[PDB]
Amino acid sequence: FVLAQPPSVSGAPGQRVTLSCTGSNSNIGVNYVQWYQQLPGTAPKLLIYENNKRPSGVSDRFSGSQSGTSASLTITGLQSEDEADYYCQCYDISLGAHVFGSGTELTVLGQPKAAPSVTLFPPSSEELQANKATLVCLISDFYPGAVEVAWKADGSAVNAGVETTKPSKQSNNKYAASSYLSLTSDQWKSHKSYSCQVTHEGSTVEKTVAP
Amino acid sequence: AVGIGAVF
Amino acid sequence: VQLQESGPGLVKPSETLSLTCAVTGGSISDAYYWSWIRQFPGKRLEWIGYIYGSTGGTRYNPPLKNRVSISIDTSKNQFSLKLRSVTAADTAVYYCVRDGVATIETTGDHWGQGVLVTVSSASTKGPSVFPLAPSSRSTSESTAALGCLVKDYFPEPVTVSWNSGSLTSGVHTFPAVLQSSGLYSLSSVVTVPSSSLGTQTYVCNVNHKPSNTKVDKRVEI
Repeated sequence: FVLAQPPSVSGAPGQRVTLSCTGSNSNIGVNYVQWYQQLPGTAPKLLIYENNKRPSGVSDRFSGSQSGTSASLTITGLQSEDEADYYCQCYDISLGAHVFGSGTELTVLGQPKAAPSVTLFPPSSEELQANKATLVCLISDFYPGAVEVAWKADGSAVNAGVETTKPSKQSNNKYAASSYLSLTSDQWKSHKSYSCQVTHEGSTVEKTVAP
Repeated sequence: AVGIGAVF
Repeated sequence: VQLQESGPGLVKPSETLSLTCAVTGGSISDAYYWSWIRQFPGKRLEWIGYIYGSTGGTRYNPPLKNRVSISIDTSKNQFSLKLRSVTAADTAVYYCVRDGVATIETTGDHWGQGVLVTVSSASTKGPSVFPLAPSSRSTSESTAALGCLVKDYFPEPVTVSWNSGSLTSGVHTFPAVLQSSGLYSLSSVVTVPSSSLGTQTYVCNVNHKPSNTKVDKRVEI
């Protein structure tokens, strides 16, 4: 990384925040700086070009500036829908290449706590015909991004056969995760009920399904 | 450049 | 106006990554710079190189110059990337991009959607697709969730639509899980009015391009 950026910067809503980009005399000092925003699942989007120009359709709360070997992205009236990754980009004469900064992750503070919404599916009949059974536990719309998933069969814990994703950010800045319990047909038929338990900020939501 | 293009 | 990379896929180590970007809404021969840019897992962005539409002149990221070639095909209005002697280090999402029009009300540059290329000795495997129909007690509520389970595929990615793309609201496709077997699974779910389960047909459209396979699954009662 020839352009160094703070890995994380946070602001309160309505406030003003500045994302920094530190370079050298072989890049930012001499060549134009561009700023890209990347929302989850999407390609980078040009927010600023040529140090300080803004394309049509980028909100005027965004503005760019450059001086010496340093450049800055400035966001006024900070909103939750500004949470994204932000990269600066410039050309480096000594490397002879267009290069990207290391990236700054922007979080908007003071977002309200939200409990996870939980759906549990039993195995399909046709997966059971192949003598297997996957229970699927879908978890969405929680904040902040930490959750713990535990499975039970009747009363007792299940300690094998579970695969659970890390939480990942949604478009609305809340988080999603999912968890899979893989059984055989006979295991599924053997117990009376199965449960997916999701713990989030000290409380749990549990869903149950039965053969 | 409007993006990544001519160096200058 | 619009750029579309070719299909995602697996490349064996030491072999040659080969991509194309189809352009529509403008000429590949216009005075613009057509770039390949990749993003690795871990989110680092790297510029690979570009070709100028008007002349066919190229510039490449110097560490890559011995491995990479960028070319233009006028008959198909497209440009292409070849990166040879590829290794697991080259696993990344590859974007084709064009710089923007230089007028004050420009929209900016234009990026493709990105295509995941994964370099691995492992073998491609298409998914099984199973219907997720709601348990009895959920159909009792006012809304019900129904979905599709896409199990045991490699490599990423798979896409899901609902009713050929004519069902948008209530749709949530979850990021895949990477299982201990080394294979992926993901699930897509849509929430719908419980009254409609008799009237309406619900079909999920799973596309796993790396194995050239597409499944349209009816979710039954």
